[PDB]
Amino acid sequence: AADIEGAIEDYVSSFEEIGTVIDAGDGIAHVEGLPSVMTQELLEFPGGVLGVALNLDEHSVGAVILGEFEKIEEGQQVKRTGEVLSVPVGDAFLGRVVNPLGQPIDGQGDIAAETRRALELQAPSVVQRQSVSEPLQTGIKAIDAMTPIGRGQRQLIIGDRKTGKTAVCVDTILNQREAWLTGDPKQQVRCVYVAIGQKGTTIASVKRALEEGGAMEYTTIVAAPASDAAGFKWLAPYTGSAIGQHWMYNGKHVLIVFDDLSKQADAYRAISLLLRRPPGREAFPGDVFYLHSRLLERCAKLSDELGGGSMTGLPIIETKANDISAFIPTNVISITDGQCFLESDLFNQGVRPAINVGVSVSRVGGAAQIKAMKEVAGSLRLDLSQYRELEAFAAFASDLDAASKAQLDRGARLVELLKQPQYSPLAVEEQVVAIFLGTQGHLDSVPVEDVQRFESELLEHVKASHSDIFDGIRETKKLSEEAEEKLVSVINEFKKGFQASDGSSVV
Amino acid sequence: TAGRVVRITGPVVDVEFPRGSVPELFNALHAEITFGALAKTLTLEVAQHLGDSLVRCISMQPTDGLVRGVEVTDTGASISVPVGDGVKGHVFNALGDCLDDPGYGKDFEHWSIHRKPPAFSDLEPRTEMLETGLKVVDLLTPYVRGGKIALFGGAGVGKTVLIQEMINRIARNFGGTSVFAGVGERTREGNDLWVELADANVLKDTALVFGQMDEPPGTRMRVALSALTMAEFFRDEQGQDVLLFIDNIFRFTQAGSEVSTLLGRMPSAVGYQPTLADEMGELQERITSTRGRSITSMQAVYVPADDYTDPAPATTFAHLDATTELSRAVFSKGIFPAVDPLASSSTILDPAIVGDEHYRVAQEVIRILQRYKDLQDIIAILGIDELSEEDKQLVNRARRIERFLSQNMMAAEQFTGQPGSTVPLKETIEAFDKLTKGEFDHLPEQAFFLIGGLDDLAKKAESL
Amino acid sequence: PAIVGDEHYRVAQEVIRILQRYKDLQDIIAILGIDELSEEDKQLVNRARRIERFLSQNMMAAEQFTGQPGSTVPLKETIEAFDKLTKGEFDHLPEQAFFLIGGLDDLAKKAESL
Amino acid sequence: ASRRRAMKSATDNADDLIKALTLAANRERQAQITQEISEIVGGANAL
Ligand SMILES: Nc1ncnc2c1ncn2[C@@H]1O[C@H](COP(=O)(O)OP(=O)(O)OP(=O)(O)O)[C@@H](O)[C@H]1O
Ligand SMILES: Nc1ncnc2c1ncn2[C@@H]1O[C@H](COP(=O)(O)OP(=O)(O)OP(=O)(O)O)[C@@H](O)[C@H]1O
Ligand SMILES: [Mg+2]
Ligand SMILES: [Mg+2]
Repeated sequence: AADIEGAIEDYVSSFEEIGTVIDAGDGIAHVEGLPSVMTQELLEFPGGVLGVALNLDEHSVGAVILGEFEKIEEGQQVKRTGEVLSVPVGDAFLGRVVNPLGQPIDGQGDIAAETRRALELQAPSVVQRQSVSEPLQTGIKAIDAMTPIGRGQRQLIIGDRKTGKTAVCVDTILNQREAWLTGDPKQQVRCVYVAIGQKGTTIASVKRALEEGGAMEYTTIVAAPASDAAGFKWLAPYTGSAIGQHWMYNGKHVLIVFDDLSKQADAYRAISLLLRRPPGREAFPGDVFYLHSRLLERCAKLSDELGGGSMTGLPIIETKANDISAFIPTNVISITDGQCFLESDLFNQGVRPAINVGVSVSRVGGAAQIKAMKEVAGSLRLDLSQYRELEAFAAFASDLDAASKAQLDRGARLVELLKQPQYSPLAVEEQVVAIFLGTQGHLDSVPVEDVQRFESELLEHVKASHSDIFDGIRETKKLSEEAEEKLVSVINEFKKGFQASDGSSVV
Repeated sequence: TAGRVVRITGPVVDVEFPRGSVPELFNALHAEITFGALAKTLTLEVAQHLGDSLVRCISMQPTDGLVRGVEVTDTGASISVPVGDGVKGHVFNALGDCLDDPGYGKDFEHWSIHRKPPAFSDLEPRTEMLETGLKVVDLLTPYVRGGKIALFGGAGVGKTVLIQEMINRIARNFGGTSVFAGVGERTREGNDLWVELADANVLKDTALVFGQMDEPPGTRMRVALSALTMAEFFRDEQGQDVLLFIDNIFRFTQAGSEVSTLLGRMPSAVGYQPTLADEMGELQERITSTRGRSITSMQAVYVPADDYTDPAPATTFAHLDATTELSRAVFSKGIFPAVDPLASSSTILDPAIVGDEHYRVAQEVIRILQRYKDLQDIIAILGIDELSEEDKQLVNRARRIERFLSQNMMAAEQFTGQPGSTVPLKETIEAFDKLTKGEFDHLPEQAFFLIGGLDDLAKKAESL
Repeated sequence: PAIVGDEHYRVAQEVIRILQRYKDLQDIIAILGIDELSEEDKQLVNRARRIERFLSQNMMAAEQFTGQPGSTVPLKETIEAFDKLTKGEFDHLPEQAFFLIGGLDDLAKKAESL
Repeated sequence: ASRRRAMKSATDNADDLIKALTLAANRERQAQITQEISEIVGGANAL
């Protein structure tokens, strides 16, 4: 009997090695053999498709197939790749569209990846981080004024379908061109736009927008469109996070957009239900919060010991009928450092972007907002929070106090001021001046409907005539009293000659 | 002798030992991941005995790169954490390993993180109020010194801000020692708290333990016990008065649910582990204060999907002396600290403890707010105008009472820019007594937002 | 109508009509107010409340609930009582006159008591 | 005139309440369906 045990041990120790598929369906395969396979190892199947060995049972290895699981069939040989679940990473990924495994799908040549990076590395510890200190200028007046995003922050864009989320993220990516052109790694921002479950046409349009705006010199797209199985839609955000982390730990600043993490949650639900893991709330597994937090928590502002790099997360959550109290939205809110709730009701009324003030907040902002922008925008958020209550109150009150009417007329101009067109990010140099126009009442003399023009035509005018203001804002980062006096002088000078749509004199 | 890994299912590892050397429950086992990119000394904790010398264990570090067949050695003792005055002023992970300097604490006295709670003979109820300087808490949810306190809330209502606020109110001038347990919260907030306590000089008197989000469920559920071991050492051995903040205690049950689904245990009502009550009680029955040595505890509880009927909040309600239930509706009004005056409660709000002047005012305020909640339907459809005159006056002062419960918290300075204010309990009682009697029905309602006091209320009323 | 009669059926169906209408008016009454209703709906609401309270009865085996002894209302007396009620013959009596009262004679006694 | 304005406001508030309650009812309906499916498949997965 014990000699038996001993020779059994000989056999166990005896334990270039090939496994064989014994079961396959709907994206889950089981591979007998591969006694030395690591957990979450990347297994290779003959058709070129790859799987992730999640379960390592005593009899077989349960692998989630990433890609065409229809090519898998019983009896196929499965080969160890020898690499824990990992993606190639390097500077060659800039300007390239790659599926969640780093394989290019843009039709260009291969990618000269510097190395590989495991998708499941721990996020920076409590002692390896530092409070965010420099802003990530989104180029959106509403975000940069009321809910600023700092490098190293996780800001949650959240809203219903067709509510301006991808538009906000693409504007944020585009606005980084002025920083990229500087050539200074301490100011450059490299973007990674992980499209999870989006239509192929949407990703193509995003790439077109990034190319027209020059954003593909520094932006990488990790595309897992709706076509691809739940595997790619599941690990695409982690591929983007690995690509970004490689730059983050090299002392570079990164901006990772996840469009959308709701579609990754659905993909993980599919994978976990196909694995027969009992569902929890809303049919999700108990560890969906783990999925999203493990993900977003790696977006961090590293301490100066680790290079001082950063990775700014802009997850997008597609709520259903403004159900911000749903499971996945609440989870991601509990994970992130703020939320930009793009309301659909404002989105239909032409308020573009439809940022809902009050509910929208940047928890870590304020410390990551330039001095001039903080000075001008301090009153803006409170003013709009009041207005949007006064707007509803006025529609039914017979009459209002002159002060209340003044507040209403100021808010009706502030809202139009924050209204902004698509693919037209504004440098903070123009954002501070634009918010200065409205917050200080210079728009009071301008009719509401024309504010959008009066703003733009002024910004161009200064940019052509009084660029000293913008240069001062760039260099000093504060609207000094001298610059403020010059700016009000230019504002009055412009006003005289600014036409209105109705021809009225705005002076 | 050593065992052998047989099954790996996410953070759960089955290990087969020889015939008689099977380890005890909760024993700490060690395995090795040798893959170069992420090689590490994996720590496992025995959770079940499956027969045939197999034992199923919960991994503390993520189980990636682990290979079937790797030798597993059992330490023969449960997970141990350092204890002593030394742990104060340092940051530890769930396993007692220091972070701000990794060489720290491996020579201190080590305590097993698993223990039975104090005997029933040593327990006695705590009925001493803890003035926090907040009007809502000091009036309607008076906290208990040496008693368990909970801050319930969904995502974004202000639980963490309240925890650091009460660190400002209580810990910053506390005579004894403090402990903070980051369970499933942001590493960003952990770092922020670390720097804040360093700046306030409260760091030297507090031991921080972190099991933050990025860690697997094992550490995310054992970090609470790791911090509670240091708290219990400061309680039983040093005799110091202890504070124990835990943010967030729902993450402990969430990690419990994950490990339960991985261990093969059948799911409970809404997918939680069947032993939710058992594990939750084992944790929070060690946070109790004994007869001669107090351990004040303040636990942020996350309420998923804003559903207060979720089994985790439902179970953790029974283990509290004071509960402060933050609500989304109050938060949307901007009424911070965002407490629901009606859903919150305290076990010392009886007139034998807080006095009848306090109790009568608190009950009148609760009555006014309950009548307001009852009329909410007519308010929503028709408005205040169609109520009876009695109810109209009641609603007009109910709104003012509701707004006056808001306060410019110290921790709010980073958001609002305004400095924070502290209202003594006597002033709160007098102010709310005046409010319920109608002595302030003429001032505008906005004069009560984030005001924190009668004198400052008069100041703001003059301002408007 | 073929089995219980054509007067029984009419009375029962009118009672059901009145009660259904007063279950659709209850929400309006609770939020808007009884005055805001039409005159017909107001009078119907009065009839409906009286009918609900008259359908209650002091049952013999529930004297431990109410104290007072039980009562049996013959079918013919019931169908006439409810025919009178649906036609407003008792719209002047107070609601409490119809509560836990077994028949027309007891209804008169309780009305005189109140 | 005030009655017309107040009734328009009440109608709008009632419509908004209907929309919110319909969203809540749909969420509760989906939650009940999911809970029933969870119970049923938990019972199958035990048997
Ligand atoms: N600021 C804006 N100004 C004008 N049009 C805009 C703006 N933002 C978005 N749009 C337009 O609104 C429509 C939807 O915008 P967008 O793609 O940003 O929505 P979304 O919320 O990302 O939707 P989806 O569910 O498709 O991802 C498109 O026509 C887009 O051009
Ligand atoms: N008193 C306050 N004054 C101003 N802003 C506040 C206040 N309380 C909360 N906030 C805003 O709401 C956010 C809530 O933060 P907090 O982390 O405390 O909330 P929580 O959702 O309950 O916690 P968590 O996400 O950690 O579980 C604050 O960061 C700030 O943005
Ligand atoms: Mg989109
Ligand atoms: Mg928190």
